[PDB]
Amino acid sequence: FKTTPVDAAFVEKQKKILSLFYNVNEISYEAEYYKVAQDFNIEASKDCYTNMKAYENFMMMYKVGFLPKNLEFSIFYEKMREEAIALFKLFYYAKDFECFYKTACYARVYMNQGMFLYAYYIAIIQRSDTASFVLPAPYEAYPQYFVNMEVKNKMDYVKMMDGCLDEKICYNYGIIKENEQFVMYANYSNSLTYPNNEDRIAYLTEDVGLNAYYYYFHSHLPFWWNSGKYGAFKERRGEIYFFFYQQLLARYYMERLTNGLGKIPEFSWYSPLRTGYLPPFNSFYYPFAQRSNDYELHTEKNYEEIRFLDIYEKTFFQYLQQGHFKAFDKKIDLHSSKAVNFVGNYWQTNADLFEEDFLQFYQRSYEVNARRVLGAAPKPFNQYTFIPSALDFYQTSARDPAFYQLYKRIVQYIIEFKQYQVPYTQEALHFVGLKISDVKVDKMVTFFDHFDFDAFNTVYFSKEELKSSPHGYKVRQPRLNHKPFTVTIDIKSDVATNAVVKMFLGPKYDENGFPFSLEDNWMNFYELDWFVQKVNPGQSQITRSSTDFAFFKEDSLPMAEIYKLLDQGKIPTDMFNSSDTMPSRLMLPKGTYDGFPFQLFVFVYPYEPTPKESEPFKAVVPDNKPFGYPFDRPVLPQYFKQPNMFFKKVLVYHEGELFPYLFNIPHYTPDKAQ
Amino acid sequence: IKTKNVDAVFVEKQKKILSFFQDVSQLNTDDEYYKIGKDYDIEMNMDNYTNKKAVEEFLKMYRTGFMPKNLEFSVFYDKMRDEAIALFHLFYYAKDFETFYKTACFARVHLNQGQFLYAFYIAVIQRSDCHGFVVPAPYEVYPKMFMNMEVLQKIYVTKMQDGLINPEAAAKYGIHKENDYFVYKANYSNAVLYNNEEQRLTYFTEDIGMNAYYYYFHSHLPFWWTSEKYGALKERRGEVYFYFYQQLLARYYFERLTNGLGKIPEFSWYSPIKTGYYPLMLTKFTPFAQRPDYYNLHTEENYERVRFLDTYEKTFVQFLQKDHFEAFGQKIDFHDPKAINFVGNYWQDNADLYGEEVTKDYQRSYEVFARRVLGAAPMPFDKYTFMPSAMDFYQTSLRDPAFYQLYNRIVEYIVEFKQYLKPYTQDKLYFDGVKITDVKVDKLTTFFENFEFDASNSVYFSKEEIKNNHVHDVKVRQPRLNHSPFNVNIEVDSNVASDAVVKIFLAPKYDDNGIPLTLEDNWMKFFELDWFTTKLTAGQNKIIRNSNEFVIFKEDSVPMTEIMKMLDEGKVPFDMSEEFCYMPKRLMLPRGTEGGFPFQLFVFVYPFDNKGKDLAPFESFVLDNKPLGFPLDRPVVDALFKVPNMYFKDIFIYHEGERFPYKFNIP
Ligand SMILES: *[C@@H]1O[C@H](CO)[C@@H](O[C@@H]2O[C@H](CO)[C@@H](O[C@@H]3O[C@H](CO[C@H]4O[C@H](CO)[C@@H](O)[C@H](O)[C@@H]4O)[C@@H](O)[C@H](O[C@H]4O[C@H](CO)[C@@H](O)[C@H](O)[C@@H]4O)[C@@H]3O)[C@H](O)[C@H]2NC(C)=O)[C@H](O)[C@H]1NC(C)=O
Ligand SMILES: *[C@@H]1O[C@H](CO)[C@@H](O[C@@H]2O[C@H](CO)[C@@H](O[C@@H]3O[C@H](CO[C@H]4O[C@H](CO)[C@@H](O)[C@H](O)[C@@H]4O)[C@@H](O)[C@H](O[C@H]4O[C@H](CO)[C@@H](O)[C@H](O)[C@@H]4O)[C@@H]3O)[C@H](O)[C@H]2NC(C)=O)[C@H](O)[C@H]1NC(C)=O
Ligand code: NA
Ligand code: NA
Ligand code: NA
Repeated sequence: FKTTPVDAAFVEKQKKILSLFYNVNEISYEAEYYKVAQDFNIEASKDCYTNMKAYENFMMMYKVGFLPKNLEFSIFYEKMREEAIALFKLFYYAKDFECFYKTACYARVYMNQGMFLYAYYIAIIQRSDTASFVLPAPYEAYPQYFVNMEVKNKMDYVKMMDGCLDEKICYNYGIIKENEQFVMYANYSNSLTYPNNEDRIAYLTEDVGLNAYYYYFHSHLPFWWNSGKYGAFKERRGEIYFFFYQQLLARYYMERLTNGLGKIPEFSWYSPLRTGYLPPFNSFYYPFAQRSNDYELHTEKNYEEIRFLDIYEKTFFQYLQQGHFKAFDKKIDLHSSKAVNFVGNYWQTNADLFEEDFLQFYQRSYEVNARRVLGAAPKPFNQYTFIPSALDFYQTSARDPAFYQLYKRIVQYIIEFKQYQVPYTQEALHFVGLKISDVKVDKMVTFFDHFDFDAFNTVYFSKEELKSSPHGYKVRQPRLNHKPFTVTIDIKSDVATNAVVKMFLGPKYDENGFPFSLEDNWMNFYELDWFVQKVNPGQSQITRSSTDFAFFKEDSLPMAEIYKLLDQGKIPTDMFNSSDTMPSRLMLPKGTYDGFPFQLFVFVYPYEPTPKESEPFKAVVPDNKPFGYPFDRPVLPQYFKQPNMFFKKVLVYHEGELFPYLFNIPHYTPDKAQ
Repeated sequence: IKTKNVDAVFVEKQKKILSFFQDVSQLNTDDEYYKIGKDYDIEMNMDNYTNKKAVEEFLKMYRTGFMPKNLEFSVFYDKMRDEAIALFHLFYYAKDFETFYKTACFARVHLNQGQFLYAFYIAVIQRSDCHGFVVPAPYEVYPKMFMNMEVLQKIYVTKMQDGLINPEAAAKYGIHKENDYFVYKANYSNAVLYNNEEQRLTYFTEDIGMNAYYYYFHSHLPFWWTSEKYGALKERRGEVYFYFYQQLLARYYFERLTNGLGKIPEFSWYSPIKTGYYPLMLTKFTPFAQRPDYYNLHTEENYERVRFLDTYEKTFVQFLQKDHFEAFGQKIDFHDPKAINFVGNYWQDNADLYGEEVTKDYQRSYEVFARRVLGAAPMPFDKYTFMPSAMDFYQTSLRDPAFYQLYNRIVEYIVEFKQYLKPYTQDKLYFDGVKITDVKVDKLTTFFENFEFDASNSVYFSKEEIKNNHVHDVKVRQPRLNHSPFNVNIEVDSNVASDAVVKIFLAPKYDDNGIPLTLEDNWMKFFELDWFTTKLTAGQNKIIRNSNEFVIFKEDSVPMTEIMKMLDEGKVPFDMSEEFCYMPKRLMLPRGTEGGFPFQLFVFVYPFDNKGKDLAPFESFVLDNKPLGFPLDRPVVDALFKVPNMYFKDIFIYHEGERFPYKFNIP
């Protein structure tokens, strides 16, 4: 519930930014943004931009025309990408906030909804003056991607009937009036959307924050954008790539573990993919593409793409087999520091992997092609109209099990390369004159909580209604969550030093009930937190609350609540400092009444600062150390018995109901955690 | 246009009927049906039903619980089906109109609307007091199943917005307000998706008439109900089955030809199936299931289903291996053409296959499970919760290439039986001293024309809007195929005054390589257009027959509002009152080409049983007991067949105007 103060100039500018997220699916002919848009003469505005070549480029594509309103926009299709990147460059190179805003009002009014939102979200995140301003949560901007079609439909019907037929009847269908607004209860999906064991974890993969999280990841550093803005970070880009996915997959594999699901399965482009998924969405023209269980990847429609994909991976194998090779106009050694970066950019086909300021249409991307084949859609009708899968959007990608299958496949390939890195030696890890004597944690408890957000942006309003910037329509759904807990660390030091304290969470046992060995477990640990303590000689005890963990955040406030906070000169400080991290809700994987066993790994090493990175991301240790150190590479497990290391077995309990559905039953009062 | 007159008593009853097809998704609590419905007690009225056993069974089943109001009813699933059938029994065994009506009022009020409408539509058709009555075309009753989701969504958008926000902008999307209707132009699925060559045929396979047609076919004669009611017809049931598909399939094949698409594809349950279907339709819960190209039928989920299906076929193969056998308590001999009955009933697995009034769950349907596996949906969640596919409904079945591929398979097996039958001989077919000396046909020309249908039943209204009888009416318009009327002039030399039957068939000229088509192996590609009778005088005669008079087809259904107007004028539509279960007239010809696609017409004149008396159409067919499709109901031998009372005219189907339906829908 934490805030940050803000003056009137901010408030007024902020409000201007947010005003464009109102009733995104329509136009209020009475809005201020509409007057600005009408007043804006795009052909006479060359002087609004600091880059005339970008403006000229836009005006050219614009003279021929863009993606029409009402078609689905996706970053994964070439022409739409060029157009969206072009729009973004105008947003970005606008000289001023006033020029930025006029341009944004223009695009808001005259361009495809999805395109505009896409570029506007990114621009705000990216523009120097505009960063430090808050954005509505991805699910409040794009409800259509965060709301399964049962509810979305009920919403259509409720709006068409301007309320309920008879209030008791739609109490039974989970629809409520609460404070002049509607609330629809929403369950997670059937086996008619997840038609296999994967359904056990719908509550994770359909989770709105998880999905938001991935969308924020993309938006902070789009594959198509070079690193110029982040200077010295350019060097660490590929390294992020690995860390982001490795880390995400670890979090995901933990959920599997507590639902008895075991290892994410391998697959092949020459065989059928066992595990299907039926996205519960529809676009303007099309229901989303369904991928049934045992879907044949290898058919006529996909042959040429499979040829592409196969060689793409096999050339990585050739790079591993040589060790030094000239590739992409560089001479690159895989014992080199620069290697980690290369690898990452190679798999993502970055703008950085090439010359490029902005990615050339013609540089074929393994991720792009992978998502087309796994999405299982029919081939696009023309280049403005394609049949959407979940893999077509960062908002929806984490929903399809095939997503984790793809990125696990990538991560394994990079781990294959990671054999070329030099495993940390003993004195390397050994912190001289520093020992952790004990670690102690509070009770770790997961549980479920209803959570609300306003889905009004996917609901339609009348000419009259739009004047009021109407937003009646809320989705209440049980989401994972845990109680706050503290870790206390007992330390003995010879000397006063400065130390970094990192603590990770990972698995304890196989699916066979065997202890994981570190040589096989290191990729399965995810970072919870890091910080810097001045450490005194003698015995000390460091306490750390789950509330202060570096890698997690509070939920976003609805746009309504943001405005209510501006009215009293404030902003939600997590939405401010760190919108791009995992929600704290999802910090722990769902536990059991037993207590599910995991290891908390605590690690203390010497703090040796470097000049602050200017960061596209999660502020990471002001260190020359890698991301996710010391788990950034294969280990020699002997070297992990150091006195400044501590593995502590920890059990995650659960409380109240065991399944989200038990919360959305009309007339049943659930067991709520206390 | 073609009407009929009706007393004020019929009028009150007809309007009572139609009130159940008016706002189907919602309940008007002020309305008369609701007051009646809510408190009506079936138990207290037990003695007002012919069949106590039926009503008891209903009350039992109903107190147990029916399907819920929000789900999607399909007849192809056991429990839902049984509920439906029980409800139907209730409607059917009602003593009189009044009780039937009170029974509907109840069901509308208390039950799933899909279930109710399925039940009611059939009851209206099947009740004897209700013969002469009229049901609205299925596309008005279930409009959501006769349009792609693009359009449906546009409808919902416009309603949420309480109108058009920027008329000019909306016009770009084929939406405009016209008086007090909102009008949506609707494109066929291939305007937005061409996944395989089958999309070439969408204007046929999606045509709201063709689909409605199949829906009527089922409603008139459901697989689960006995043909008892129809007396003598019962012994012909199988015959009607084969005929219906063999005809439909022939008509379909014609469409195939004129789009350069050839013979209907064969599949194997042990193999993937090459032809996918991507339904662009949905339900309040879920989208219809998609079948990708090269969808593998043989996966874990289907292993048992395939076993059953494979066996069902192998079983018939065994029947073919004996010629005479005992099955289902009958003794069958395949040399006997009347065995067609058994054969048709075997494949449909209908009530008349056993001696029963309704089918039972343990009497497992080949067609049900074929549909289920071809449909590619994942396994249903529970009994009321499944992912619909186009083959879960008769309204939608024609939309899927797989439908034709299935019934093709079945029909073929049935002709494997037809090979047992002795070919009609020279002297069975001769009409002594009569000769068709010439056939001349007018211009055969197809075209498209915009058609509108009232799609209002798809719109949800407000408490306040319902009592205000506020109007938000919705029309969907799309180009539908039609053709110009034409005459067939037949010149015949009768030696002597005789009464004759004339029959007219349409057939292909060549296959898709230009091999001319021989009766020996193409007899089942003959599509019957007309059956009529004529006095034939001595010397030279000439019959002139107009395509409007062709007996096998019907005019378009009139909309409910138009029917509603006619009732105030003691009028009712003729075609809808009697002739509803026939193919719509506009579709009789396949889409021709601008330069004249070649078919041929087969005219056949044969001796009619005098009657010694004057003649009326319906019983005139039953007086001569020629098998359906005579003389092309069994294999022909060309040389043994041709005769002077036969004639084959090469003909050409032209198309005029705009060739592609999307060009009508252009902004
Ligand atoms: C049924 O299905 C059909 C076929 O898919 C649809 O027909 C398409 O309709 C769309 C309009 O919705 C057409 O696209 C638009 O039409 C114009 C095309 O002009 C032609 O001729 C000019 C020369 O005058 C050529 O330059 C050009 O190559 C075209 O061949 C354009 O005027 C439109 O531009 C407008 O919108 C764009 C964005 O789309 C803006 O950037 C512009 O400022 C301008 O406002 C647009 O390109 C399309 O041509 C039709 N397809 C075909 C094959 O004819 C129907 O819409 C559909 N019906 C329904 C109810 O859905
Ligand atoms: C999220 O998903 C969950 C899990 O599926 C849904 O929970 C189901 O919700 C429905 C309510 O929508 C429940 O159905 C109801 O069951 C009640 C309990 O009944 C017991 O006792 C009755 C006799 O009273 C027995 O017949 C029965 O066997 C049980 O022993 C009933 O009291 C309810 O009565 C209703 O019945 C008829 C419909 O047949 C109505 O017309 C009546 O008016 C009356 O409302 C009702 O049938 C079901 O139990 C829940 N499932 C589970 C597994 O717990 C949530 O609804 C869903 N939430 C959302 C928002 O989708
Ligand atoms: Na596509
Ligand atoms: Na997976
Ligand atoms: Na077939």
